[PDB]
Amino acid sequence: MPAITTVHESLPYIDPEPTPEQRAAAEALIAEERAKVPDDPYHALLPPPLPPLNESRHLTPILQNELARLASSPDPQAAKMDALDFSRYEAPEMPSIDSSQSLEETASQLWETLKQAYTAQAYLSARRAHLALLDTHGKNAWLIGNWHLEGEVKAVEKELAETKREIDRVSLARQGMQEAAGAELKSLEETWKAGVGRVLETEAAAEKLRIEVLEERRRLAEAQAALAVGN
Amino acid sequence: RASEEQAIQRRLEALRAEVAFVSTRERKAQELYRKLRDELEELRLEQA
Amino acid sequence: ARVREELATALYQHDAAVRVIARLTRERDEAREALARLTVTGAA
Amino acid sequence: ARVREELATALYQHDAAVRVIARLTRERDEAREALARLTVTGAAPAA
Repeated sequence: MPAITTVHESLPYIDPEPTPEQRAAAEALIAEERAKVPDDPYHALLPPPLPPLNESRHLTPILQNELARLASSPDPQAAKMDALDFSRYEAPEMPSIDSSQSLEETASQLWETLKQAYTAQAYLSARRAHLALLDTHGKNAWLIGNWHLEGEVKAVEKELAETKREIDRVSLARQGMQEAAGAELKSLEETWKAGVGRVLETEAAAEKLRIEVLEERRRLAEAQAALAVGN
Repeated sequence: RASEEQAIQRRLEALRAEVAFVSTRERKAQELYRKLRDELEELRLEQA
Repeated sequence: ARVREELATALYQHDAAVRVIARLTRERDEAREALARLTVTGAA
Repeated sequence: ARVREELATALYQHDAAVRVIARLTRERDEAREALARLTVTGAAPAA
């Protein structure tokens, strides 16, 4: 869940669309006050940092060793595992029995060839048994596995559809409420501008009438001065 | 959305206060107009 | 998941802040231009 | 790690943005309240 409580006066469904030129001016300015404002690395709104691998109770030392190996590998995507002896798993050839080879050594390497042949025989027999089992009872298992997998697909699909319906609901309801508020603010802003213009014109006309009433005040003052001089 | 709800609210009080002050100052402008008009009519009465 | 949702919140609130920056810039430009025009003219 | 670094970058950008928002908020309040009380002085002609 988000933890930011900073409130902007941004109402996108009713505010006019910002043009790209003064938009780019806005990121340019935000960048320059970001340059002058120092960055806080220990800000409380920042989540705690990712702990390193060594002190974590999760990863075993084998896992840090493998992570270090794959990190030291220059191409992590092409990093591969030390493969087993598939050359030894392959079918054996007839060994070359040398005449100068001793009987014990020849018997020992024939024994090793026999070991490999018997291991391959048992492996191939198990493979054939599993192949026959898959022939006789594999199609229904494949069907039920695909059916379960597409059932999980349906579950994820209905979850995403429910979230999208939540988004659609929120967007439409706030379109309505924002539009009502935007009509209100548009009315108040136009009324404020018209009132400013009207009061400026009003005080201009009142200042002009103040000029004539001061003219008549001076006229009465001059008349009183003339009457006092003549009397 | 919660943030925008509070933003809309505070924008209503801000703009309502601004337009109310402008209209009150307009009313004071008409009061000043009435006072100066009464003074002008009084000077018309004194001259005539 | 936590870092992704906080990043999405930060991105959306940053775009909101940019929109408020734009709206206040238009407000300041209109107010200052009107004040300059009125102080130049005088006789409205 | 990369998305965490981008989160820190966006946090710094948003903090700078909200400080500029606060400064421009006082600027708009000053300009709008000044223009709202802009009276009309006596437009005396240049004698």
